[PDB]
Amino acid sequence: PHGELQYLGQIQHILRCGVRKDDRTGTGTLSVFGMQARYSLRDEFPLLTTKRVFWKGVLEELLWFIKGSTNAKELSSKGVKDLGPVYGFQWRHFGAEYRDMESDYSGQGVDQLQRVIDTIKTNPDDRRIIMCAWNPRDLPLMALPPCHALCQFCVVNSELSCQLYQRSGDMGLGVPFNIASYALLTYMIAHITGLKPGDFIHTLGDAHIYLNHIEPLKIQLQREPRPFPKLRILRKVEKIDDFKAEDFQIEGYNPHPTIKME
Amino acid sequence: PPHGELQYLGQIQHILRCGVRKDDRTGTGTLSVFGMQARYSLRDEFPLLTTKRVFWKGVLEELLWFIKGSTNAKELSSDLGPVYGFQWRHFGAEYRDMESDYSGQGVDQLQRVIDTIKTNPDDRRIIMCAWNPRDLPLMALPPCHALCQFCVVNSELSCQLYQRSGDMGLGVPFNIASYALLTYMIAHITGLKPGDFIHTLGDAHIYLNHIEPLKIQLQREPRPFPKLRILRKVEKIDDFKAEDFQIEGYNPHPTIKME
Ligand SMILES: [Cl-]
Ligand SMILES: [Cl-]
Ligand SMILES: [Cl-]
Repeated sequence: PHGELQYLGQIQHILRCGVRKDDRTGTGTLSVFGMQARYSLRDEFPLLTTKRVFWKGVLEELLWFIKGSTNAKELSSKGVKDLGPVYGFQWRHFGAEYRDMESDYSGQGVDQLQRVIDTIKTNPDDRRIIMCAWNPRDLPLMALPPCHALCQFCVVNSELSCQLYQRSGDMGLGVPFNIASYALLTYMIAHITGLKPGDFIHTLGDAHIYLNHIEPLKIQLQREPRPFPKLRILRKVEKIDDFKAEDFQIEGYNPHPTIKME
Repeated sequence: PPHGELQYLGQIQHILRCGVRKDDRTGTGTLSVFGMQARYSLRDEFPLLTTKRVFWKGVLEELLWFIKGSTNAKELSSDLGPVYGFQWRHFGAEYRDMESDYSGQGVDQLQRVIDTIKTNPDDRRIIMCAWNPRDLPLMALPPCHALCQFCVVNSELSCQLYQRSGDMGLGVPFNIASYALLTYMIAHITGLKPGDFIHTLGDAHIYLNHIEPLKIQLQREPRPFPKLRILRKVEKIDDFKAEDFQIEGYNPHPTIKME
């Protein structure tokens, strides 16, 4: 049974049973609380096929996260179209006093990403191989604000798995993109630690669909998934920071047409 | 609808069939899988498991002890350092002695969850976290052991517990009851009806010496879940006492000893 069927099943469930609800913008959503799906990474890559997912943006934004940048210019000029302490800065300089987008951060804060990599290497049985990220807007809001998302990695025999917990997920636009991003991150980490990719498990608290996305998703629901493509890494790479876009090749990606979602 | 306990029994079976033999922090083996989730309705029933007798008195008593923020082993019987309770009520405050005065120190995560449900029922950040105390001196900014996310839908309150690892034999049935209980308490305080308790795990493991007891537990048919009654209108989370709670129609199979 095709992994994408979980995603399509979840969309349908929210359309049928979702509760109408308002969020921080004046846009309506349908909402359900608590979801989980498991995508195999073993000889395949969960880049969704019921619509064309913008792979180049996934790869480029992730590399941008990884180099710890807080500058929109470094991502725009790659063709994906000062951001403050965004996810990337938190991954590489967790808990450091944020200055400018070109200040010197070398070895300040906790490098959560290198720490995940080091722990996989020093204790593959460790149940604490965890990275967290905060929505930057929460940071001045209150003392000790809760994280927006966390990733827990797990080594089982020679396979590396990842579970992403997000306190809320945009099922229409954000989720397919994130399935791809964190599956890619798992491939990168597995590669660097000499492990094979296992599963990506995606878990949500608030799983919502925007009202203006209902019609496109209803049509997406009538399309049959095609076998997932493969991700090939073209070069032995030894450090997370050494990966570049050209090291990656998606092979056999055969998707249905792009669906625009506002 | 199918019985909620069948999720737990299915998960036990799955770990026995497909789980990987591993080793945890101690010299005891486990069978283990990564990533699990179950959803237990709290609507006119309470998910206290029936395929074995769960020690309800200990669930209730330990939870009240967590809630009053105590770090004293004696107060529960019948100094642990900054255990789960202290973190719930005094998050981030420098822990010292157990008889020390912790008033207005740290963040009261529990009261904050209660206040947020009251000030913004749509908020997606109604979250509290707890750390294994042993991790605290191990490294800088260690990750949490567990998190609870609460969610108001119309007038129902739901809770999702994420634990980075769970003992499926001993710890899970007990935690299902504790966090379902906590949701009932918070729902009561905030004028809401309990909704769902969602239990999500990273490492879900069974200790090797529990395999035989669980295999036997797997042969037992769940009986309908009991109800939980709260016996008086209670105003604040700190005012609940053991005698305010009454489990009704608990009809379980016999105690299974595990350890
Ligand atoms: Cl996309
Ligand atoms: Cl028990
Ligand atoms: Cl546990």
